[PDB]
Amino acid sequence: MSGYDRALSIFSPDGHIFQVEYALEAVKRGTCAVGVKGKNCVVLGCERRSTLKLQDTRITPSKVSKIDSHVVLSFSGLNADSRILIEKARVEAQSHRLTLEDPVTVEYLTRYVAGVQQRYTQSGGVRPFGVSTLIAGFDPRDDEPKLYQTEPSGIYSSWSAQTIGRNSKTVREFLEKNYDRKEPPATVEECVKLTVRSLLEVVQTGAKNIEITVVKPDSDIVALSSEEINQYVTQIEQEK
Amino acid sequence: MFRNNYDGDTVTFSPTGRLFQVEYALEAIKQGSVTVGLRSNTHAVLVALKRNADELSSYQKKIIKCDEHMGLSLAGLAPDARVLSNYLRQQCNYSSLVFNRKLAVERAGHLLCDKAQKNTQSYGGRPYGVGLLIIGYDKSGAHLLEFQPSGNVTELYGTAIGARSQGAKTYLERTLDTFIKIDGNPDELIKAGVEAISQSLRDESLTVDNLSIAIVGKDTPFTIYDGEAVAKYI
Amino acid sequence: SRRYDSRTTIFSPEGRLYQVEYALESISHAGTAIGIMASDGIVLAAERKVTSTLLEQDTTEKLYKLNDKIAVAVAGLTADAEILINTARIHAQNYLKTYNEDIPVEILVRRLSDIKQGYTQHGGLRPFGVSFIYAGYDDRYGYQLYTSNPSGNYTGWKAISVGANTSAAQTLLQMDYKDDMKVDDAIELALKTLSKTTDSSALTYDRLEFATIRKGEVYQKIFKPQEIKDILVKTGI
Amino acid sequence: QFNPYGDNGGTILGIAGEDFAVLAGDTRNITDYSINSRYEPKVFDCGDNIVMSANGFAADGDALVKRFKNSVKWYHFDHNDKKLSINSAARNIQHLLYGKRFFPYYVHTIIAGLDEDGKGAVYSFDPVGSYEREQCRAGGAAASLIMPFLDNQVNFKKPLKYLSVEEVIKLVRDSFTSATERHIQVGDGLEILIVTKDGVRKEFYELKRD
Amino acid sequence: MNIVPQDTFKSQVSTDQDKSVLSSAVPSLPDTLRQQEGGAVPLSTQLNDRHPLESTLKNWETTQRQRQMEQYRQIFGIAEPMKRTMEMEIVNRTDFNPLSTNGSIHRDILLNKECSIDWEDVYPGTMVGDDVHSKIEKQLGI
Amino acid sequence: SAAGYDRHITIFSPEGRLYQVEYAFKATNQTNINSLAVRGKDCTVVISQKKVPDKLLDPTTVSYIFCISRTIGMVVNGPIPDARNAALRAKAEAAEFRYKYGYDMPCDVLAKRMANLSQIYTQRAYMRPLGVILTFVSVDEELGPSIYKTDPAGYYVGYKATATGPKQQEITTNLENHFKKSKIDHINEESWEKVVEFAITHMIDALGTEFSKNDLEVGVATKDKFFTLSAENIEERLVA
Amino acid sequence: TSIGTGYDLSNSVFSPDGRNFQVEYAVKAVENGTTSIGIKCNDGVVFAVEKLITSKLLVPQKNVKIQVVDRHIGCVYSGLIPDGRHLVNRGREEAASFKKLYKTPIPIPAFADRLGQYVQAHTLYNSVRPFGVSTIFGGVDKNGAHLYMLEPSGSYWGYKGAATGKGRQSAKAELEKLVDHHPEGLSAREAVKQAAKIIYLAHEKEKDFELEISWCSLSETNGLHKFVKGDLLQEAIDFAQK
Amino acid sequence: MQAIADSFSVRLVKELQYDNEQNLESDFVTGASQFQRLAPSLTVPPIASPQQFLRAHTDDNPDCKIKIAHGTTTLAFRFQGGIIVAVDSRATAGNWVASQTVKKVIEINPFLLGTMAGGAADCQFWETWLGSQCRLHELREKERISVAAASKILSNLVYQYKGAGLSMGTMICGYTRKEGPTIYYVDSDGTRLKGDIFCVGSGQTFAYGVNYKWDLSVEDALYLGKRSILAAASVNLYHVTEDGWIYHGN
Amino acid sequence: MFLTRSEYDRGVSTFSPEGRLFQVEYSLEAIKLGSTAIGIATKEGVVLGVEKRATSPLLESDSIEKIVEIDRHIGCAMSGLTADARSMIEHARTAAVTHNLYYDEDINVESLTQSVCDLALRFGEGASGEERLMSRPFGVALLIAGHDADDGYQLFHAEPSGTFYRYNAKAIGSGSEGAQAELLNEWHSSLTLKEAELLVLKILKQVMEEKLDENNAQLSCITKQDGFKIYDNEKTAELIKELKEKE
Repeated sequence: MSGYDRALSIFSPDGHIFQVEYALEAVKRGTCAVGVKGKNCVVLGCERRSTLKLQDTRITPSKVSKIDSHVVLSFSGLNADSRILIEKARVEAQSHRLTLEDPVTVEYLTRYVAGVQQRYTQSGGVRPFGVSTLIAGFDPRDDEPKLYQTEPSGIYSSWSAQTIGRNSKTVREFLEKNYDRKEPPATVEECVKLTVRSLLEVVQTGAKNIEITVVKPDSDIVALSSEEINQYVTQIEQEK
Repeated sequence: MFRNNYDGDTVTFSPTGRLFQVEYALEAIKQGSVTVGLRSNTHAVLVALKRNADELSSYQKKIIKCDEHMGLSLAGLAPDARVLSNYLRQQCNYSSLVFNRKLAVERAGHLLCDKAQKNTQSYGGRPYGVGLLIIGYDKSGAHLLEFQPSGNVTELYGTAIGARSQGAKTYLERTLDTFIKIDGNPDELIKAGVEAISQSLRDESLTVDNLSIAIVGKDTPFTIYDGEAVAKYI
Repeated sequence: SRRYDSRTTIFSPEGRLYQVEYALESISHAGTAIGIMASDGIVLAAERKVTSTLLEQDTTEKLYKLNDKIAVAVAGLTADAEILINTARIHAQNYLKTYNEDIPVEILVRRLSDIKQGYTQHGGLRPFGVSFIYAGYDDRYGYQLYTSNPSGNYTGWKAISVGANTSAAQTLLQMDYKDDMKVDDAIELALKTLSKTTDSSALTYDRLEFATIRKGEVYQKIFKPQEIKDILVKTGI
Repeated sequence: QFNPYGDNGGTILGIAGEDFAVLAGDTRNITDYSINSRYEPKVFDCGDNIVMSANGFAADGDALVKRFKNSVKWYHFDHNDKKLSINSAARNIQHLLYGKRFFPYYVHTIIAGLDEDGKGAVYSFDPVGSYEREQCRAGGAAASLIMPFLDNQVNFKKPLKYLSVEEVIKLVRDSFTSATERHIQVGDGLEILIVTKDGVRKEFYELKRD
Repeated sequence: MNIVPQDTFKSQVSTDQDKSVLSSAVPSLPDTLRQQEGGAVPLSTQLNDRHPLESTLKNWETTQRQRQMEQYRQIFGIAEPMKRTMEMEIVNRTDFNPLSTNGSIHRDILLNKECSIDWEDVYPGTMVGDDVHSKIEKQLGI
Repeated sequence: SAAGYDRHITIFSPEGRLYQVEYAFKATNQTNINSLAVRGKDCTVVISQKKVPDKLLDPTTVSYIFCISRTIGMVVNGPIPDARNAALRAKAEAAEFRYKYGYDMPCDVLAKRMANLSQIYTQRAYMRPLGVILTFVSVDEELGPSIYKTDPAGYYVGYKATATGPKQQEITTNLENHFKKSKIDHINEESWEKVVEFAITHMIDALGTEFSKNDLEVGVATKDKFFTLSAENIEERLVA
Repeated sequence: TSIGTGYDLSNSVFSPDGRNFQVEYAVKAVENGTTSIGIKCNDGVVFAVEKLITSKLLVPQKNVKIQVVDRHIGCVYSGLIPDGRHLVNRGREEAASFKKLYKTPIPIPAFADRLGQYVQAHTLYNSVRPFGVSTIFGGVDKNGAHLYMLEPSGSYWGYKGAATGKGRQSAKAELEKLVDHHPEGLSAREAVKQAAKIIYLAHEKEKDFELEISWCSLSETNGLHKFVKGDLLQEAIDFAQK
Repeated sequence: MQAIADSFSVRLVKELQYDNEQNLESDFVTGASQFQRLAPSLTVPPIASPQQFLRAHTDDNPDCKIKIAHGTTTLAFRFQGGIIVAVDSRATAGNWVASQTVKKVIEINPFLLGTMAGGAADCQFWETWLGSQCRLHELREKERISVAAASKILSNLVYQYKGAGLSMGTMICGYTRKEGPTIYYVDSDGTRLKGDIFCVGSGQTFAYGVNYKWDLSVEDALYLGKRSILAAASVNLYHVTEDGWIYHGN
Repeated sequence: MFLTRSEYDRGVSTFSPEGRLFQVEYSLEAIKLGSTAIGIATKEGVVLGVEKRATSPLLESDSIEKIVEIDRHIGCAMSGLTADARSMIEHARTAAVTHNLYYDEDINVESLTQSVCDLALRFGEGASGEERLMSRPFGVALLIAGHDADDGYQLFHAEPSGTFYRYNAKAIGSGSEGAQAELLNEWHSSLTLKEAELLVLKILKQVMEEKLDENNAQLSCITKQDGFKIYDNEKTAELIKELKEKE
């Protein structure tokens, strides 16, 4: 603050841009999202706010969106900005496929999303997207899992396991204690169980507020139903 | 205290009638090192003291060639000096390409003044903050000009700009009759310039690393001496 | 807060957007609107903010037809709502022209919500101070009820209310709504909720707007004041 | 429709020696059957020991040479007065020619100089930028006469590698004299530019003026 | 002092001439998907077989305005065209209505078209990129 | 005091007023000069007070009366730079009307056009209103003698007779008294010299001071031309 | 009040009294400039300027404080040097354009109006600032001799005698006395002598200055602007001293 | 606002046409930005029918005709060891002497080869440009570009100028880890055709007698390509493997 | 004589009373917020070395890219904001590739550095007179190591102010002060490539809070023959073990 936080183009005397930090603060208020990659899959987990009694649930949008048959995306922050970002990412994926005959790689799409977010910080007449994204998938004709995190400032990074959103510090500490990079979960079931147990550290109600999506090579994307998540939760509770 | 309320930009006058941003841009010149220029009826010379970030770094280039018959030295903001030098090169190139002419030094001074005045009356930009010394030789002989970024140009026999340039300027003014008649002897004029710029040294000595010379003349194209080429002048 | 609410493109130190919050707050000053989805139709009801008897009632301030399958209830500024309604009608006709098929409800809702979100990201634009209740039918999901707010977020509902008395109306709907409800029961429930939540002494016909989307095909019916009086007499209000 | 092209037919010849290069051209400038001038040079020193000629429509060739020389000036400004090599000049000229792909210069271009190892080098260009390095090339109206003379005189017959500058100059002069005797558009004068490690030297000889 | 518009033909072409639809994978090439022109429209086809009156009609009003400005410069001085252009720039710059295409009242007053109608007024007139955000990006140049 | 952003731009105050417009109105009285306009049977007369106290000024270059077209004359109350700006704009407008519609521009139409421009100034944030009051006089081919007035607010209206300046109230009261006595809206005279003399006498009576030939400017509009009198003409008119 | 608080931080803003304080501050900037005077004689104009003595390093013939807009128009200014140079360049452009268009030298009133419109246009928007110069210009045309003075607000007037700068009050008093004592008129050479005298009186605290005098007269310079040569300048200086 | 004044303040520059930035750049007035464009700028005549103008002025005495590439037979085929490219090397004769061997195969990069047909200048210029684009792509993505992407880039480029006058037919051959060996054919009509065996030029029918199997050794494949070229008729041979192209010569 | 707030350090186009532009100073502070990078130039090549600073162990260590290749003969190390560096690296690669396309030769290291600095100038007027492109100056500094035939091996330091220097040895980032102080004493003109690598590793170990190993540090070199190459983890680990044994 102190008069240095009223514009995107103002450096702080200690070399900070406070509006970026405030966009991160906006991101911190969204529901928690987790991404964990195993030996042969990537699992994205999301926290869902408890559905109201009169709220319809058949057409409610999911927290995990399919950018392309091999790349998926989850977010934390402002829900309305995420739709714009997802639409732009899907358009870019189709455009790249048309221009080069080849589907995008995960890193390329992450860089494009980060570029859009960076562009929306380069004018005093525009507002940055208050969204942090997790992009997961597999490169075409490849079997190495890819997981990336993108921030409102336009910075992106590559992680073995990452959390964003509300109460993400506790989930990150749990993952750091219970994840080993040299020995990742060798099966889909282990990765899903680890993701669910990480989400259970901050989800109050339990199974009904957890969404799990699994991505495998060769364009294999599966959204787990409530019954499977409930079974995982019950098994975790019994083993506890 | 009251100045603090009327120095926001270049489109604001103070209640006493002062334009403070232009004054600050002019003050920015003294943050640069000293450069000296002089001339006679046949040659014009620039002498520059260069500075380095530390012992592991190189020295800054203070003399820039604009055309085979004209060059300049700078003191002040580096980006402004870069912009103005490129602009002068473009104008000389245009003159040569379109008219097969050598651009006059006075024309270059007028163009620089016109370009610099615009930034001092409109919102959005800032005034330039570099002073320039332009030497050249054309159909009117040898010319030395001093450019101030407020949009001012003066024609002089000799001058100095930058930090502690007052001593060099006083020495040049005192010995005007000496170097005003050094015709056909470039070495004597260069030596006079070196002595003048030495008059502005403070706990420093000229070396082959921090001294730069430039000369233009009747049959001498604009030539820059650095390193060992100035060793005989030390 | 006063140093971070003059413009729509600046985040607060806590990450809040005050202009969007003020636009959301402005919705509470509008007349109540209610949408109820039954097993065989959708009912839209609304209360006018009429203060004089010199107002024409026969000739629509809360209910509009986007197309033969989709209608909306409005809570907020009327002129911004009319701008968005014309835009939605044009979009629906464009979809019909391009694909030779009726536009799905969710696509239209998402388009309008994207427009309203975009109006919160440019410094020269203020947010639309309106909330919409969309009632529609399509061959993909059947009957659908949606709500959109100034922030650009939209939600799906079975029974929903917007406007001045949203909390009490939602409480009553939660206490009274059933999944297997019929259109007539939905009409009675909406009327009773409006009567209970009204700040006026009585819920007369001239302070009401009513609409129903049902089947014989799918038919839209915007009730006339005489039909509103007849249903009010039938219910017992 | 207005026709923007013309023809000022002349003859040029470039030859690469062991450690030298030569570029020669006739100085006759003509229109149809009239003589515009009897000494109008077409071979120019472009700086950095590079000689250039663009034979054909004279205005297009003059424009191309002017653009190349201005580009060389900016190259010296932007790269600490670095010397422009002959291959880089050939690439620049290819780009300049192809920039007019849909409105081409009506010229044939030859450049000559010394390569990085000091050997003589000659580059020939098509009107839209296709270029190649060659030992010898003649262009213009009398090329089909000049080339057989050189082929009979030299083997590419003392080999070209062991010829001196004076012998090459004599061969060029003899070939141009023969072409002047046989071709109406060739005559008046011949100008030769020689590029060696010491620089560029000019020589001029008279030809038949009828 | 032109009456019929002149210098309407293009002198240079390139694959990146339209900066607003450049591909992100290959920045030197255009993005055909976001062009939304049918996908089979090379730029070269726009250089030939045009109706001869199209360029005259498209640039007519600008040509008349430029002639008026030149007359003002000749008769009144530099200040009059400077002020007219400044007023027009100020009016056009602060108008941003992504949901409308009609011109402003103040622009019509400045253009002396308060009570004038032409066919451009009568006839003022996708899958990808026809939303508010595209207009925001074009307006802000980001 | 405007007390807000209205200190600079034309936006509504909490009372519903535009302070910049009112301040331009206040600026209209800077010169401390009064002007009068009256209508004859077939002529219109405008008289403007001239104050040149400085002895170094050239009086012949001091004028607030402008010739807009062949038949239209204008008198301006306010500072001379804005007056000259408005004069050039009005000349251009009249010429453009003649070019576009094939007949000479009427005085009232020109007044309405200038009023619309002033409305633009009142509504646009980055445009300031001109601090002048304009009075156009002519003999229209359809309406006869015509006086119309426009102000910085964008308001324009026609008058039987008008007065503008710091002492306009007394002149207006005297005009109202004379018109009530005569029970007509115009001056019953056949020559414009008599109308000029009557207007001079009215100005002298209203201001309570005597005027010489150098203290006034007179403009006369007939059905043929609008023309400004010189010093000799005014001196001749004074002798009566 | 000379300081309008709350209404002086942006150009093109009206104060509650209807004043524009940025233009007034530009006037204040003008009032601190060097003293310059202009006198209108029977058939011409004379301009006089006081100069501070600078270093000997300046080239004597390349430092002229009186600008020639056109062969028949002379001009001096007080205030900001770059603003004066910009205005003189604009005036030269306007004169050249008029002469090209209508085959005659531009009349002084038309030139004055074009300059005044250009200056006034800079008091209309907040993205620019008013010029910080007051300009005294003049010349000879087919209608006779004309002398004008132009202010930062864009207001200009024709003058019998004009003065600007720090010593404007004393110069104006001397000009008023000269006008009073010569109801019939004044000649060009007498105008030169009086201009020298007025500059000397206005200067009088660092008694070291030079004097520049230019004139345009139908009888003397055939209606052309010329600087005063050595003999006449020396005579004027001697008359001013004695 | 002062920029507007400069725009309205004054002829000579207008006649020189140097008030336009493109003209200043093309003549190197303000610098060398003309030599800094990733997408080249191509001049067209400012008339209603540029295509007719070019076609009329190209199909008509001196040596200033547009050079045409050799119509000689070229063969490309793919096998388990990579790609074999064979070109009948018989240079034409003119009023010039060659300093060295003339290459009818463009080396786009140490991993990509192209074949010339139609306009020599078009092929050379656009394949050098394609090499620049591929280098930039590989720098950005930190991985070697696939043959499909490069062929598609060239195809889109030539399609943007379709009908303007370009004449070229090329074979892009490359060996990547993901795709294996790959051959595409791209011409100025915009066609982009993936294939196993390509024979282009005069005598293509005779050279299409390729005895072809996906189990040929490197020596057998080279011999088969040489024999096919000889049947079509020296021969220039190229063997493209995952590590790049190797020039044999025969 | 009263204390009042001054606001000359907020606008990038506003001068201080003494002629400073404090937004550039604050951009330099933002650079100092970054991690350490060190370059040492010898006659056998130029060595670059960076510290990999990871906030969490879950971050992929093989993902942080503070050293990039601009061209086969030009490499770069960055310190500061990553997105600004990404834009600058894209511009530098485009410049090198385009110069090769138009001149059929490698671009000089100093020419590429000048092009990057001209890009960095874009928060004001451009070097050729272009209009403003950026709202704020960059918040990242670059170390450009190259080899050309004209000037041998070169190391340049490029700043957001648009000015570059030539250095025999340079350090940027959080630990730049102590690292530069050590460089001033430990550099000489007769250093070998191996000695330069060992010195870079030693200085990185000195100014690193964490224990130096292959995971949190990265090395790279440029030589005339091999070009620009970033060392793998095994070679850096061997060099670190050798340095430990020597010390």
